[PDB]
Amino acid sequence: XXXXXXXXXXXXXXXXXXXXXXXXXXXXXXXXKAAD
Amino acid sequence: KQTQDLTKNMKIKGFRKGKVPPTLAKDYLD
Amino acid sequence: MKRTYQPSKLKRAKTHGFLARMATASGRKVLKLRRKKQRAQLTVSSER
Amino acid sequence: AVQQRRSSKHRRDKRRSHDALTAQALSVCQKCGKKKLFHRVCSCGMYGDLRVKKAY
Amino acid sequence: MIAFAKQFRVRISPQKARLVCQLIVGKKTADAQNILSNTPKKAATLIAKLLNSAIANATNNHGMNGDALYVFECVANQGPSMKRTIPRAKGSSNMITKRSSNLVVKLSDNPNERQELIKQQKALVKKRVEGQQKAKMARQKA
Amino acid sequence: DVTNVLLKPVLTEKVYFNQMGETKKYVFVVNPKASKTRVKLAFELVYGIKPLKVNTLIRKPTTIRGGSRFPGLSKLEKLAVITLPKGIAISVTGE
Amino acid sequence: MQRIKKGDKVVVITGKNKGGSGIVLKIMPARQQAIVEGLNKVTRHKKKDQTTKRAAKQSTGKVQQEAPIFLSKLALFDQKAKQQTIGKIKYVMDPKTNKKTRVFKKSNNTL
RNA sequence: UGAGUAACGCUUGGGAGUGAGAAUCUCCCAAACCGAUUGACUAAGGUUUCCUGGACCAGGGUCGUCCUUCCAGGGUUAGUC
RNA sequence: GCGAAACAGUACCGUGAGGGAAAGGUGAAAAGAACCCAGAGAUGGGAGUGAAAUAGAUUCUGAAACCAUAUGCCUACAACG
Ligand SMILES: O=C(N[C@H](CO)[C@H](O)c1ccc([N+](=O)[O-])cc1)C(Cl)Cl
Ligand SMILES: [Mg+2]
Ligand SMILES: [Mg+2]
Ligand SMILES: [Mg+2]
Ligand SMILES: [Mg+2]
Ligand SMILES: [Mg+2]
Ligand SMILES: [Mg+2]
Ligand SMILES: [Mg+2]
Ligand SMILES: [Mg+2]
Ligand SMILES: [Mg+2]
Ligand SMILES: [Mg+2]
Ligand SMILES: [Mg+2]
Ligand SMILES: [Mg+2]
Ligand SMILES: [Mg+2]
Ligand SMILES: [Mg+2]
Ligand SMILES: [Mg+2]
Ligand SMILES: [Mg+2]
Ligand SMILES: [Mg+2]
Ligand SMILES: [Mg+2]
Ligand SMILES: [Mg+2]
Ligand SMILES: [Mg+2]
Ligand SMILES: [Mg+2]
Ligand SMILES: [Mg+2]
Ligand SMILES: [Mg+2]
Ligand SMILES: [Mg+2]
Ligand SMILES: [Mg+2]
Ligand SMILES: [Mg+2]
Ligand SMILES: [Mg+2]
Ligand SMILES: [Zn+2]
Repeated sequence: XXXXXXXXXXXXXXXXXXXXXXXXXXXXXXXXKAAD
Repeated sequence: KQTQDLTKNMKIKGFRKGKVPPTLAKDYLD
Repeated sequence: MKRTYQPSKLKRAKTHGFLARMATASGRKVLKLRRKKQRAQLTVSSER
Repeated sequence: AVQQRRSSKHRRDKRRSHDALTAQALSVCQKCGKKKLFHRVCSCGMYGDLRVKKAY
Repeated sequence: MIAFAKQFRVRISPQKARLVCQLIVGKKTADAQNILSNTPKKAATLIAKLLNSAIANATNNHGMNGDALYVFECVANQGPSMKRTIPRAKGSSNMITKRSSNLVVKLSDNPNERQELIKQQKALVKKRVEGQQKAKMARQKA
Repeated sequence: DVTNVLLKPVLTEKVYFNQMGETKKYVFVVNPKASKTRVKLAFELVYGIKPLKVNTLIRKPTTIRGGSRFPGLSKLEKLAVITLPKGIAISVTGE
Repeated sequence: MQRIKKGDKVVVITGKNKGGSGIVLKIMPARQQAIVEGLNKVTRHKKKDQTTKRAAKQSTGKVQQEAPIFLSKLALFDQKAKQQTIGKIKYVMDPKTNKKTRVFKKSNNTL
């Protein structure tokens, strides 16, 4: 046996959750489609 | 014999298994 | 490519350090504002 | 090219109607009885009357 | 008499699990185990464990015969998802949705088990109408 | 002098490997602001045998319990490796 | 001073247990609770844990212990009176020792 | 919804073993690329990512018994650098 | 409602000034599920405590969009806001 956890903090399913900063610094440029 | 039985695993704080002290095993785990 | 930020332990401390900020009136005002906002990282000196 | 109109929840299932699975043909081993997929060596390594591999 | 077993947050997607669950609904116990043990799919070695646990707690906990069990309903409900950021090109980003399924398998001994469920629905409806009539009788009485 | 610069002895595989074979090497943890000369004086005033030489280690603090709800840093340690002369071996416990 | 102390006999005046006489074994002033022996017996499902010299055995089955009880539900028990009753107490100070002593208000019994 | 679609970002075969589960882990034999370099020593920077044992919540574009991930313990010795 | 009811000017973004979140509720009392069965285990099904376990730590109530199962009816010559 000898399966126990006497420590004040002990866990196998560590709590964590990934977050997203929504980094979408997208841009664009010019074109050859200019009808002037 | 007895010291052989008391040296398996039961790793001490600053030590590991296997290389358990041949004479010092009765202080921390008493 | 050579990106903008090339890390250097000296340049950082000599530009944005506490002593650099405490050498001019503008830097003292900036530190006062950061104390008002209660920033844990007051300057780049307290990296850890 | 991208859909100019959203596809409903009915066209989706109509397309998936052909995505169903088929049950693979199975048979019985002639020395231990457990089911094995046809034309393949069983779990005991015994194909027909020939000992192919050592028992699991 | 339905016995059942459940599994929350199964890593397999519900879309890829329903394809395997539809191969066992209505099948006998031994034949369902035989079919699921030789199908080359990922969601086959997880439904098999759930099915085996369900048989165990049907013939041990609920006290069923064991030679009359058939898979009543095996479904993969939608479980909680997990959101991650996949780095795209030119500085953009998308959201990867890791999908999870809540698997539940249920087997019965009676081949007419749907009738009892419809019967319970009918009983609830009847009690509502009965309450309405007793209330109407009370209204006229006063 | 005040002998607050001898905080705690430490026993590891490295320590016991050195602490055998003629010259003994005893590893303690000391005040991080203390110097080698202060360490030798403390050993003189609290043990009685002059160290042959002293070596010092500074272990930088690092993150511990990472990912745990509240992460924490380590503590700054200065390690001192005293080596007594040939043939002498005193006990860290028992005076 | 305090209405309930460690040692005096006490009973319960509300709850499932009515007229439960007992001796207060321990008083938590901060949480306003009181452990009374023989009352509020709960049986934790004692698991098994083995990580210590004492935990190597730690024989624990259906140990029934004591659950704390709110101090409001407790009432002091009279003993000096021939006909014992539950009442409230005062805090008179007798000049013989100048020490505060609890006295009931439906009788003249000290403590 | 698009849709179980595009994509999974330069490197093979086998034998034995562990394990509840192995194309992916360990060992061995080959095989294929680097060889003014994918070799070795360090500056800058990074800040424990280094070593041992254990685990497979999460991360690893698959899998995983495995990891630069997580847990516990340990590791950096100067009169001449 | 102060940006901040929780350890918030935190995590995080930026060389820097500066910018700046989300997240509360088991039960009267943990009495937090001993024990049995399947499984490698988490876990699930029983048992037990509890008034209630479809109050079980995913923890007050639980709406719609959304995804599946089923009683009954209709639908494979058919131009459909
Ligand atoms: O803007 C464009 N064309 C507009 C679209 O509204 C229009 O079709 C157009 C095309 C050609 C043109 N021309 O040749 O002078 C003028 C307008 C193209 Cl340049 Cl993209
Ligand atoms: Mg549908
Ligand atoms: Mg299709
Ligand atoms: Mg980039
Ligand atoms: Mg999408
Ligand atoms: Mg040095
Ligand atoms: Mg979208
Ligand atoms: Mg889809
Ligand atoms: Mg297409
Ligand atoms: Mg295609
Ligand atoms: Mg492709
Ligand atoms: Mg690749
Ligand atoms: Mg390849
Ligand atoms: Mg070559
Ligand atoms: Mg190189
Ligand atoms: Mg790290
Ligand atoms: Mg390593
Ligand atoms: Mg390892
Ligand atoms: Mg994976
Ligand atoms: Mg030298
Ligand atoms: Mg920063
Ligand atoms: Mg339950
Ligand atoms: Mg929910
Ligand atoms: Mg709820
Ligand atoms: Mg027709
Ligand atoms: Mg026609
Ligand atoms: Mg027409
Ligand atoms: Mg018409
Ligand atoms: Zn066979």
